[PDB]
Amino acid sequence: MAKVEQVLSLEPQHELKFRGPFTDVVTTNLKLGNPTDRNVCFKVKTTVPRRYCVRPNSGVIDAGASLNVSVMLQPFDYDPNEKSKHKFMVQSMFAPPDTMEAVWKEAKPEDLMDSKLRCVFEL
Amino acid sequence: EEEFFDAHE
Ligand SMILES: [Zn+2]
Ligand SMILES: [Zn+2]
Ligand SMILES: [Zn+2]
Repeated sequence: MAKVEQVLSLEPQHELKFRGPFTDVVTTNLKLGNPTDRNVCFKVKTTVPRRYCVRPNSGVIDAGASLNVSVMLQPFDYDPNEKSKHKFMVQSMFAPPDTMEAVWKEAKPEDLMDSKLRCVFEL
Repeated sequence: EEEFFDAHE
């Protein structure tokens, strides 16, 4: 089974950029838009869970609405010469009527819509 | 390959 195109709109679309210094937390924004007539459930995933704090990391976007997801890069030891293998992904699914975690649990993979972003470190 | 995990809060 093939996966369906992403329903949400993403800003940025492909790239999450983090500019140093990395002494303090570096927050970058990921705006998710729901331009549809139905509420859309979303979950944020990443290849480096312990390096970030994502607020919110999941939830529901109302119809015709937009959410600012704060991707927070925790302070670390930056090596300019190392390439950030860090990636993110937004999974989405249509919220069933009159409705959570029980929904995600029984969601088959083609029911999920994926969008991947790559993390870029500068300075 | 590069497995994705649920992001932490
Ligand atoms: Zn945090
Ligand atoms: Zn946190
Ligand atoms: Zn985890």
